[PDB]
Amino acid sequence: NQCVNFNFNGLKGTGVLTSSSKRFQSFQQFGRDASDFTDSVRDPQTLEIL
Amino acid sequence: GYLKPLTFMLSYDLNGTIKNAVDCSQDPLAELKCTIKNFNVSKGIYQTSN
Ligand SMILES: *[C@@H]1O[C@H](CO)[C@@H](O)[C@H](O)[C@H]1NC(C)=O
Ligand SMILES: *[C@@H]1O[C@H](CO)[C@@H](O)[C@H](O)[C@H]1NC(C)=O
Ligand SMILES: *[C@@H]1O[C@H](CO)[C@@H](O)[C@H](O)[C@H]1NC(C)=O
Repeated sequence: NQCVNFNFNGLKGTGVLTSSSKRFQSFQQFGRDASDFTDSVRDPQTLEIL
Repeated sequence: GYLKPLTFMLSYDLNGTIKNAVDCSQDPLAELKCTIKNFNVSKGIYQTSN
């Protein structure tokens, strides 16, 4: 819930909070969408997705 | 069978799996589908790419 800069092996600075993240299949890390905007990334060691 | 250099149109479902495909070099209907980039074509007359 703050304007942060995350480095989940890639750099981008936005805000963060908890995601449902239904669409995570086949060893996925970042849940991109149309126009390549980044949302729904997961912790690289745990399974929780923000 | 042997592979050839061709142009294909691919579709992805809600789970991220390929469910349909169109070979654009088969018939004029497939060429029309690949020109407008849709699996459903309405009634009319359209110009197609080679
Ligand atoms: C990765 O190691 C950290 C401690 O460095 C631990 O908290 C975390 O649970 C570990 N993850 C796995 C999947 O073992
Ligand atoms: C997508 O995957 C889920 C996994 O539980 C499955 O239940 C569902 O039927 C799949 N959707 C389609 C359209 O196949
Ligand atoms: C488009 O074509 C598919 C395949 O025949 C058909 O099942 C579907 O209902 C059609 N979609 C629309 C929007 O008409």
